[PDB]
Amino acid sequence: GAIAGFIENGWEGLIDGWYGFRHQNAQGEGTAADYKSTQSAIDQITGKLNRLIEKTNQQFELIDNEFNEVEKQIGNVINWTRDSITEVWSYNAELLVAMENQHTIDLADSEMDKLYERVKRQLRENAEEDGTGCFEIFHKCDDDCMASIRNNTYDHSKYREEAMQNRIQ
Amino acid sequence: GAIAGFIENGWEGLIDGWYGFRHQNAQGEGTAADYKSTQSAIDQITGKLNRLIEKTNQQFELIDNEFNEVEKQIGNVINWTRDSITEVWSYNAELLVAMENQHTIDLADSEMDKLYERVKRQLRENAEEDGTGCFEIFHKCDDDCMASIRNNTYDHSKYREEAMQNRIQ
Amino acid sequence: GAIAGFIENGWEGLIDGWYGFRHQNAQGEGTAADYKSTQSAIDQITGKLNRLIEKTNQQFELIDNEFNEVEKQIGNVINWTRDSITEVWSYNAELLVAMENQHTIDLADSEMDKLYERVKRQLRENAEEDGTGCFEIFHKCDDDCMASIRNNTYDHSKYREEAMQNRIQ
Amino acid sequence: DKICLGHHAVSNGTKVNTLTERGVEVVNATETVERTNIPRICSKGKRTVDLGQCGLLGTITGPPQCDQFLEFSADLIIERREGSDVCYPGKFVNEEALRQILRESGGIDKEAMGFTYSGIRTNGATSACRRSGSSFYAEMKWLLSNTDNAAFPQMTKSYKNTRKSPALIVWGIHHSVSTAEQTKLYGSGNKLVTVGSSNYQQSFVPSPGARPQVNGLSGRIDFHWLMLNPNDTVTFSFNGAFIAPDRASFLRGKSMGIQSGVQVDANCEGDCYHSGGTIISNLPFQNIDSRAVGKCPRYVKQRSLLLATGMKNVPEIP
Amino acid sequence: DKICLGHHAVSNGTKVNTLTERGVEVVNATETVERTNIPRICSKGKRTVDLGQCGLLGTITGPPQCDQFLEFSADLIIERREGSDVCYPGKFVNEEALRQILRESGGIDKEAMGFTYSGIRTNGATSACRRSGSSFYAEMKWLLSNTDNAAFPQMTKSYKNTRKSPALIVWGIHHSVSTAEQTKLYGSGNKLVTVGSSNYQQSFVPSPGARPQVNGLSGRIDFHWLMLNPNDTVTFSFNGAFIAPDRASFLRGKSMGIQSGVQVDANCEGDCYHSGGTIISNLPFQNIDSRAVGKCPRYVKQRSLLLATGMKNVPEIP
Amino acid sequence: DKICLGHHAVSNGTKVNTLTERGVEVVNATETVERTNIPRICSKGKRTVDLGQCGLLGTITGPPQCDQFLEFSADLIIERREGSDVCYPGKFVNEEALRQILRESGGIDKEAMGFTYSGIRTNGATSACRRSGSSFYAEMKWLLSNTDNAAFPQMTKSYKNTRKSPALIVWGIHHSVSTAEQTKLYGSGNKLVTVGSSNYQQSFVPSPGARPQVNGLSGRIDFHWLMLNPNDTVTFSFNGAFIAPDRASFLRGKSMGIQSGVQVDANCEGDCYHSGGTIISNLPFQNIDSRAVGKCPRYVKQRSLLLATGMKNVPEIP
Ligand SMILES: CC(=O)N[C@@H]1[C@@H](O)[C@H](O[C@@H]2O[C@H](CO)[C@H](O)[C@H](O[C@]3(C(=O)O)C[C@H](O)[C@@H](NC(C)=O)[C@H]([C@H](O)[C@H](O)CO)O3)[C@H]2O)[C@@H](COS(=O)(=O)O)O[C@H]1O
Ligand SMILES: CC(=O)N[C@@H]1[C@@H](O)[C@H](O[C@@H]2O[C@H](CO)[C@H](O)[C@H](O[C@]3(C(=O)O)C[C@H](O)[C@@H](NC(C)=O)[C@H]([C@H](O)[C@H](O)CO)O3)[C@H]2O)[C@@H](COS(=O)(=O)O)O[C@H]1O
Ligand SMILES: CC(=O)N[C@@H]1[C@@H](O)[C@H](O[C@@H]2O[C@H](CO)[C@H](O)[C@H](O[C@]3(C(=O)O)C[C@H](O)[C@@H](NC(C)=O)[C@H]([C@H](O)[C@H](O)CO)O3)[C@H]2O)[C@@H](COS(=O)(=O)O)O[C@H]1O
Ligand SMILES: *[C@@H]1O[C@H](CO)[C@@H](O[C@@H]2O[C@H](CO)[C@@H](O[C@@H]3O[C@H](CO)[C@@H](O)[C@H](O)[C@@H]3O)[C@H](O)[C@H]2NC(C)=O)[C@H](O)[C@H]1NC(C)=O
Ligand SMILES: *[C@@H]1O[C@H](CO)[C@@H](O[C@@H]2O[C@H](CO)[C@@H](O[C@@H]3O[C@H](CO)[C@@H](O)[C@H](O)[C@@H]3O)[C@H](O)[C@H]2NC(C)=O)[C@H](O)[C@H]1NC(C)=O
Ligand SMILES: *[C@@H]1O[C@H](CO)[C@@H](O[C@@H]2O[C@H](CO)[C@@H](O[C@@H]3O[C@H](CO)[C@@H](O)[C@H](O)[C@@H]3O)[C@H](O)[C@H]2NC(C)=O)[C@H](O)[C@H]1NC(C)=O
Ligand SMILES: *[C@@H]1O[C@H](CO)[C@@H](O)[C@H](O)[C@H]1NC(C)=O
Ligand SMILES: *[C@@H]1O[C@H](CO)[C@@H](O)[C@H](O)[C@H]1NC(C)=O
Ligand SMILES: *[C@@H]1O[C@H](CO)[C@@H](O)[C@H](O)[C@H]1NC(C)=O
Ligand SMILES: *[C@@H]1O[C@H](CO)[C@@H](O)[C@H](O)[C@H]1NC(C)=O
Ligand SMILES: *[C@@H]1O[C@H](CO)[C@@H](O)[C@H](O)[C@H]1NC(C)=O
Ligand SMILES: *[C@@H]1O[C@H](CO)[C@@H](O)[C@H](O)[C@H]1NC(C)=O
Repeated sequence: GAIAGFIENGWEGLIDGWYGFRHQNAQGEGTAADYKSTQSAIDQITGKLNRLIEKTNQQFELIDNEFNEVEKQIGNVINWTRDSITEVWSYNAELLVAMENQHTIDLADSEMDKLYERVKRQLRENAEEDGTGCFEIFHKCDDDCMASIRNNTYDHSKYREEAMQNRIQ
Repeated sequence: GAIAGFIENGWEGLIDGWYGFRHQNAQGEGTAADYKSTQSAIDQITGKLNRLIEKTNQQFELIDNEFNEVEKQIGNVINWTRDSITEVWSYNAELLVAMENQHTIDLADSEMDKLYERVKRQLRENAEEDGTGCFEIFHKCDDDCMASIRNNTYDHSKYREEAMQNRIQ
Repeated sequence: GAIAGFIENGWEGLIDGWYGFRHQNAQGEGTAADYKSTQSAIDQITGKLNRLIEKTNQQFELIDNEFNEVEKQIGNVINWTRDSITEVWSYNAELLVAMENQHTIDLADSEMDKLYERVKRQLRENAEEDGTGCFEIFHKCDDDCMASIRNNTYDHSKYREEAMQNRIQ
Repeated sequence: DKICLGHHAVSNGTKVNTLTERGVEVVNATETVERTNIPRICSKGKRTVDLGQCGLLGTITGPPQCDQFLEFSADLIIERREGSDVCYPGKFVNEEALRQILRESGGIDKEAMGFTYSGIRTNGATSACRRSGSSFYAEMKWLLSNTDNAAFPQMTKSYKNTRKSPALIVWGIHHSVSTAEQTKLYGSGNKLVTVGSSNYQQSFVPSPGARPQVNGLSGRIDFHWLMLNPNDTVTFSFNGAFIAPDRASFLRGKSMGIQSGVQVDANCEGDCYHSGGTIISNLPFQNIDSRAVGKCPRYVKQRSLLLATGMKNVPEIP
Repeated sequence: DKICLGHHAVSNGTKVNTLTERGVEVVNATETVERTNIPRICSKGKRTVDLGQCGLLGTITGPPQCDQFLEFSADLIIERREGSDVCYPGKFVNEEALRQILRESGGIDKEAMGFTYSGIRTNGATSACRRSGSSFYAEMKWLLSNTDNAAFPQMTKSYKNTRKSPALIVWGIHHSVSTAEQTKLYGSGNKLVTVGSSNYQQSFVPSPGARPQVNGLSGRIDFHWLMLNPNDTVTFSFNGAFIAPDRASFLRGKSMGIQSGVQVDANCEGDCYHSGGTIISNLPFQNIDSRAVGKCPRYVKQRSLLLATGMKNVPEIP
Repeated sequence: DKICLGHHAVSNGTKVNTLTERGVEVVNATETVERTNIPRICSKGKRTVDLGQCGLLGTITGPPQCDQFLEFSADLIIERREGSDVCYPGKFVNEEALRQILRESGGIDKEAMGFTYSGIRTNGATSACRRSGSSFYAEMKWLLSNTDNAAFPQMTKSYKNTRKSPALIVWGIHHSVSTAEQTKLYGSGNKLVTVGSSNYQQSFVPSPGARPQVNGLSGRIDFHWLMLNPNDTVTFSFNGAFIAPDRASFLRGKSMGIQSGVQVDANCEGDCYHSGGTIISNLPFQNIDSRAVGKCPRYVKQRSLLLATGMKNVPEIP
């Protein structure tokens, strides 16, 4: 009945946010989403979308004819030019998407690390990493204490004595 | 009268470098720039600039005429081709700048983390993170001690006894 | 006769992998490659190569003539178009390679950090960073113990008493 | 007591491509390449003319098919495959360039050129231009000799464009089925037509000869055109085989022309067209038609390029 | 006791470029720009014809150089610099467009057009088309008057394309060295040739006059061509100076044409060609020839663009 | 005791764009799109000719406006809007192609072609080419009959290019205002001009007829040109209405031509030009003129694309 965080597995139960908290104490188990990390990721992804929606004001008109085919030579030049340009945009499109997707994935991983590192700095010397993305808290942490961690109102000074004791022996 | 590091705020007083140190001890408060981290960032940014200055040896000549307009058909083909090419370069330019700027920002953030992590490894078990980008030093650190940290001559072995004592109780 | 890890220097002796372990204990010194980190990097680099091998199905045919030169005007239009397109691909090629290389280097650095951070989480409170990419292990770690670290079978609970003792005094 | 940091995940993962991986699953993705076509010409907001059987160049010369469009006005012009520029068999020289001009003209305004004739018939008509009975191009005059085989007098007609926009001028050269027919219409001897401007100079001779029957006719009329600058003048010198203009054309404003084989729709609002319909999309790329015109997403070869809109999908350890 | 994490490194480091650095060393790299050329035309798997001294357009008209290729079939067509379309001095109108058509034709199939003549010589021959003795273009007929200076009767010949593919039709206009020579061959008076189709109309007059001697001859024949649609008909009306076709041409299928000056090789398998040989490469770019044709890597200005296939090289501290 | 790690920041932050954000502030940025134009033609280091009233094609034929430039030499050639290729009204066939050739010629070297005439006037002059008195194109000869209405003898003149560079040859066809004027100058009957080379063959007939008065004249001369290969020969056969060349032209070397309406400056050093001046910039892009020529930064639609030269700006918590 153990719980685990990021590092081999996501949470299919976290359905109200992208990033979140999962605790277990005497009160049982719980899961809640972190707003600030979730919104940062959402704002960045939607930011990409808007950039890719920015339409062009360039209008293009017919340069050949599909009812009455133009002269061969000028027609082959045109086809050659269009096909050359289509190759360029096909290349651009492929690269743009691959590039953005790599970045989307990386910045998402970044937000996860930043959330983990923040919590680590909140807990100071009162906790230890279990290596699955969790923190073993070396003091009693009820639901109110867990909530204090989620909204950054956790004062490590309050539990430090009790925690260092349990850690050292 | 508290001081804070990166993580919600930069320093508008750090005017001799990009990255730096800010301490407070019995001697008071001080701020100094780190050279190696600053130069690495500057060398990388200037490296981008040089790459974007590398001029083309391709010469182009007139293909139409703005005094005596060329024939309609060949003229429309030319306009269509140029406008198609302008769309391509406008796209390239927009993407290049957006991409480079994202990278410039990220590598700058990277240098900040690397500097923070270095200092953390210097201080070993003699300090703790306050969560604002600072380190609480659990021993007496005068100006000479602070300077030793900045030029990487800080020997944690010297203060370890005193520090572990103050940390543990 | 000290050993050091990444952070100022790679290992020219690590010839069976990209990333690896180097230890020293009473049994002496040893070096072994980590598979999972090495393969991840290799799979990603080879993944890039395959993407750049994906051939085009676009066939192009002759549009001018190098035995019997075409008419001047249409010939200059064609040359102008081809040279314009060559500039575009030369640009694309230069940027693609520079971009991929920057990413190749960064993801390789990433794998190194991830390996270091993993080991750090294995050792828990039984070791300290020396700042050269190594861990000072505060208990006796023979070859079997070293091997347990490399295949992630190291149980920090087994050595914790002995380690915390040696660390604290 | 324990607190874990995590991220969401699904079993409903969709594959995308990156620099390194091919088919890496992300939590969510969206398409960037439009493939959804609307098989109509969405014309709402645009003054639209469907030429139907009228060929675009016919609007200038005026075969019976184009009588409604002799002075048409539009923002959106639609050519149809069934369209024909011609009643009496023939074709324009530099036709496509002229089409490209008319497609963005915004329609045409016609103005009389004021040519008067003496010692000559102007009522040249044909069975191929049936309008009630036998007729001819509405904007043109088929000039003959007077009786039959009689000599066609040398003539010189000029027209000045007194307007501020360039004038579109069109004339025809008639190629009879035989030198016998050419003589019957314009008299014996060689025939010459010279057209002079102040930036244009061309010349024309007819070529009588047997040709395959088109519309039952083996004769051909080939049309020629120029743009006349303001206050400039065109002069016509000729002695037969000349199809004279009655009116000149002036471009109204701005428009866009397309070729299509689907119906029109004045409810839909669109701005990117192709022969198969309208592309309405905010997507940057499309895979519908490489020759689409208007304000369009760029055409690409690929039918699908998925953009990750979510993080990498990592299934929960069960 | 100590455990260190590290990465491999070499002294054999190779420099590459990034967004920031220029010449940053990585452990391993590979080239992306192909420069390795195979100076042969790798033709394995492709039915190949090396026209040699036969010019491509000559395959249609048939100078002696092209007698082997009058109905050639190929997947790969190779023009040579020594090739000539002509025996009797002259040139095609719109030659390059015709070349581009034949390069992808897959070869040509010839079919008789069935023209019969009366009151006229058809045995026009020249020393410039030596085939055993004096001769002429194999697919064409040099029509004369009958005796010398005699009048050339007006004639009209037509041909319908009863096939499902368009027919390639070629005719010639003969320009004599003098009006004296033109009269000796076709009789006095002006000469006219009219060519009529159902989407084509052109006319021709000869231009007698002195010209520089080419192949010992000061006369010129210029060839003209059209594509005839299925069930459509071409009609020829003429009275001299006309070089008539005997057979029409039909395109076989699909091919690709190149211009080269290197040998052919039927062992090598290739798909990207240039005048200097074959480019076989999986690399995305090449710096060999900007005009290379077929399925090719994109041409770039740079001779080398190294792609890092390994991490940044960091030498061990000794 | 405490030590903090930080980074600099300003209140003077400038906004840039990234993949994600639009208007994210960085500490410092620089422009990549050049908009700063120098309204002069910076010519330092370049041998420059300002044709002024001389049209570029006029340098070959030689109206009075171009007498200084008949054998000009330049690295940089500047056409002006006021320039005219012509004194006696007319125009070149394939004019633009010829312009593009002369723009990179490096200037022209003239050489006599050595034509001699008998039984004919060569002193054809006009009021439109006033040079002291009535005159004509300096490089050309206006050939007449001899007296008035007299017959123009058939003539044949040839010229071999004995040099190693191709020769630029130009001739004119004269179109009289009437057949009465054509007869008065060259005699009755049809007139023919044939021009033969060893890779070129064309023919010409005049077209007498009324045309609008240009420079007070209703006649037109249209010029034609070819490039003559080394050791090749051009031959002219004609009997009237022919404007003969006196000298041929040879291209000097290499140059670049522009069209401009701003002054010249020999102090500034530039390499990218447009009609409005010079672009001197190390920036990769520019938004000044899409048709700029020379060695230029690429033209883009956007007026500004800011490149971050510093980190993200994060204001200090006060
Ligand atoms: C195939 C068949 O069974 N019969 C066709 C006829 O359709 C057609 O007959 C007529 O032939 C006479 C002379 O051969 C005329 O060409 C006539 O053409 C008209 C016309 O009706 O449109 C007669 C007009 O009155 C003429 N108008 C003027 C101003 O001259 C005019 C003129 O004759 C020619 O069109 C000028 O090219 O048109 C035919 O209806 C005949 C076709 O005539 S043609 O060979 O194309 O010249 O051919 C029969 O075989
Ligand atoms: C430079 C020199 O020393 N001698 C050359 C000769 O090579 C050449 O002599 C012949 O001249 C007569 C009339 O001047 C013929 O043109 C003849 O041309 C033939 C031919 O042999 O190919 C004769 C054929 O029987 C003709 N066939 C028909 C159907 O007419 C034909 C015809 O005469 C012309 O080719 C039509 O253009 O070809 C020459 O071999 C002479 C070259 O003749 S030309 O000036 O090019 O017309 O020039 C001498 O100076
Ligand atoms: C509008 C008006 O009030 N008067 C104009 C006159 O400007 C002009 O008068 C002259 O007309 C005669 C015949 O009508 C000549 O064309 C003459 O043209 C010259 C010339 O001066 O340039 C006379 C030369 O001596 C001729 N040289 C040769 C070699 O023939 C030459 C020749 O006549 C024509 O230029 C060939 O086209 O040029 C005029 O100055 C007259 C314009 O003449 S035209 O209609 O353009 O032919 O028109 C009056 O109405
Ligand atoms: C998976 O990704 C897609 C694509 O981003 C998400 O669908 C998107 O949902 C948003 C809001 O639900 C849509 O925004 C809309 O904007 C229009 C125009 O301003 C407005 O009229 C709508 O009321 C709405 O606010 C967006 O268009 C839509 N995109 C697509 C392609 O449908 C989807 O939510 C993602 N899935 C999950 C589970 O997050
Ligand atoms: C330095 O980088 C180069 C480039 O990646 C490495 O050379 C590459 O080695 C692999 C395997 O040794 C080659 O893969 C091959 O694929 C072909 C086609 O499927 C197959 O027939 C071969 O048997 C082989 O599996 C790859 O082609 C080759 N690339 C080049 C350009 O030679 C090289 O190994 C790297 N150096 C080090 C020390 O890792
Ligand atoms: C904000 O960014 C701009 C752009 O990089 C910085 O201005 C730049 O300053 C450097 C040195 O001050 C200039 O380098 C110069 O190179 C030329 C050519 O080699 C040389 O002749 C000069 O003596 C100088 O060394 C660079 O051109 C200049 N760039 C621009 C666009 O003016 C600026 O310093 C940055 N602001 C801050 C506060 O760092
Ligand atoms: C241009 O491409 C279209 C579509 O592939 C083709 O139908 C047309 O024949 C081409 N034009 C010429 C002149 O071959
Ligand atoms: C090409 O574009 C220019 C600038 O927009 C325009 O003035 C010119 O008319 C165009 N050419 C043709 C043939 O329409
Ligand atoms: C096109 O470029 C080739 C190679 O630079 C050159 O040989 C040729 O002359 C150019 N075409 C024209 C019409 O100038
Ligand atoms: C208009 O044309 C007349 C002659 O037709 C000419 O004299 C005048 O200069 C032209 N321009 C104006 C503005 O009148
Ligand atoms: C074929 O040509 C004849 C006349 O030559 C014409 O009547 C017929 O409509 C054409 N088409 C078919 C399918 O027969
Ligand atoms: C030069 O021309 C003559 C005849 O005009 C010709 O015989 C010769 O082969 C040509 N070439 C050389 C190098 O003399």
